[PDB]
Amino acid sequence: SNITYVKGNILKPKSYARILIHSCNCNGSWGGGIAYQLALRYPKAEKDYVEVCEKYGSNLLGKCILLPSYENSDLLICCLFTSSFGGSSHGEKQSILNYTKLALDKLKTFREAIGDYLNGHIKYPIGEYKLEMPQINSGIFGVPWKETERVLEEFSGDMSFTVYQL
Ligand SMILES: Nc1ncnc2c1ncn2[C@@H]1O[C@H](COP(=O)(O)OP(=O)(O)OC[C@H]2O[C@@H](O)[C@H](O)[C@@H]2O)[C@@H](O)[C@H]1O
Repeated sequence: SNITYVKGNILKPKSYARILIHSCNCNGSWGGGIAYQLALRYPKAEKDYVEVCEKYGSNLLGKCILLPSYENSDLLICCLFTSSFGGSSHGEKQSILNYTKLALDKLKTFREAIGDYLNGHIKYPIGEYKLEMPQINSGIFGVPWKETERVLEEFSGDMSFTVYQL
């Protein structure tokens, strides 16, 4: 009910403000998949992500951080920390699903009021940003999308998501 599916590339530019949500490891590696593409296009955001990983490490599991893209004042990046390591070393799919839930709940709480890096680089009220994501967890982390979907649909009534399908 709160999910809208779009087929297309989430990184094609849009004219409206949005938060790009994606699933992250705590090892400072935007190393593959969508994270690699964000690293190529938003290197200052990658720097912030790496600094947060250096400061907190796997203590970040279940949290999210909102980062400026810096290249586009219409785009913020929301990192959901759902696994200690990336690539083949990722956590158990049950763990990733539960940290996704916990991280999205912190984002929900923030919008209703994570934002330390936004100070000075957020253009609009946080509620004005659309929440968009690829099919997170379903690639390098291997979690069947339908399981993450149930996590997304639990936030029905508080948050609406646009999910890009390639
Ligand atoms: N521009 C893109 N646009 C839309 N969808 C995309 C795009 N790039 C990838 N996708 C799709 O997004 C889904 C998830 O992408 P992954 O990168 O594999 O993310 P995830 O499964 O959640 O694993 C996260 C892990 O990999 C890295 O992204 C990250 O560093 C983390 O360690 C896959 O179906 C993938 O094909």
